[PDB]
Amino acid sequence: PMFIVNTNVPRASVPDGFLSELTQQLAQATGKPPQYIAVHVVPDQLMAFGGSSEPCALCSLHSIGKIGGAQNRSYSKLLCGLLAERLRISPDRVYINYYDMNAANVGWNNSTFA
Amino acid sequence: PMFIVNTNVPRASVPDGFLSELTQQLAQATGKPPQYIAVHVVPDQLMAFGGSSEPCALCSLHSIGKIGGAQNRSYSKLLCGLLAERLRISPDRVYINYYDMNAANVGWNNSTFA
Amino acid sequence: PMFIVNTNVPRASVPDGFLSELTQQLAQATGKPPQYIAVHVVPDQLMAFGGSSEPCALCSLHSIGKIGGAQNRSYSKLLCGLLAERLRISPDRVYINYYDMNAANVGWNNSTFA
Ligand SMILES: *C(=S)NCCc1ccc(O)cc1
Ligand SMILES: *C(=S)NCCc1ccc(O)cc1
Ligand SMILES: *C(=S)NCCc1ccc(O)cc1
Ligand SMILES: [Cl-]
Ligand SMILES: [Cl-]
Repeated sequence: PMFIVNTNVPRASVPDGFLSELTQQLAQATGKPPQYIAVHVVPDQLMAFGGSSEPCALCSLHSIGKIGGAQNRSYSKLLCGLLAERLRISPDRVYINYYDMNAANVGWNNSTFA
Repeated sequence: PMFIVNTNVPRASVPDGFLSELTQQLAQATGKPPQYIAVHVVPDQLMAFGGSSEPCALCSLHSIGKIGGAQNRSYSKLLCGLLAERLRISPDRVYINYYDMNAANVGWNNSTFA
Repeated sequence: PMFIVNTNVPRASVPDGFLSELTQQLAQATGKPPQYIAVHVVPDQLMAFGGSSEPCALCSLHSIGKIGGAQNRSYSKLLCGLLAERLRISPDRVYINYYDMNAANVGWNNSTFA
């Protein structure tokens, strides 16, 4: 998978080790090798959630497979947990968009995964 | 819905109250409660539209339902109108990508909307 | 099409002509006039790829048509080639997500392409 977080929380509030923690937690949650996992954190963003500029986050998880009703609930618990714990963002001010990608629609190293 | 706009217009050109207006107008357009609407504005971007660096924007609207032929035309008129009037971006230099999300693929508050 | 690249490469390492080069090369690759094509480059990002913070890129290509198994394999070579030469990114540290958009879900100039 690849995971992206966009947040209005300032850069300094992102803990050293946060990217590594996301990488390892996603490897465990998906059973994928950490070697292929990509993570991306974007702080200091100009955002509102419900018209409020309190801490919030907009996220996405793209994966080839391993996306579904029950799996997505488990990811959401895991990822909101991390965002609460590490960035002090309330879970009800987080959206996570899940994308089940066709392998032919993911390019890597001069080809696709198909 | 969640609405993201990326633009090369500088931050100083984003008027006070713009995120509030987007929230309010998207609530009216979709009939959804403003309390659930998220908005994200990213100025000062390195962008080109048709090989020109004149003011432009690339946007996305994700919604669970409320996405379709006529609805999307109505959203485009609204949102291009706002980008023109408030950010001084010509409508012919705006793209907006619309996404109809399955509730099972949207995480929020430690769970998903499924 | 529209092309977005997010990268941890610093802004000063992004050549001034990169957006125009991408525009022109994509126009040739897709058979579309360059005036239609939009490009967005986001440097200085906090990213990890396989647990490493060496230069990397996460990209997307959206297009109305011109997306499919063979076409995507070809785009991947084109884009890995440009990112490798101009941004000095190893091609095995690039992901490109491909999206085939419905014309009714792409807004432009107060309307949609449908
Ligand atoms: C997890 S193993 N990610 C690496 C493969 C991948 C899957 C989905 C997308 O969009 C990019 C890369
Ligand atoms: C508008 S009411 N948004 C809240 C629900 C939602 C819909 C779609 C996505 O991607 C996130 C959240
Ligand atoms: C290439 S000709 N792009 C212009 C039309 C377009 C296609 C797809 C998306 O997402 C935006 C614009
Ligand atoms: Cl699976
Ligand atoms: Cl086609």
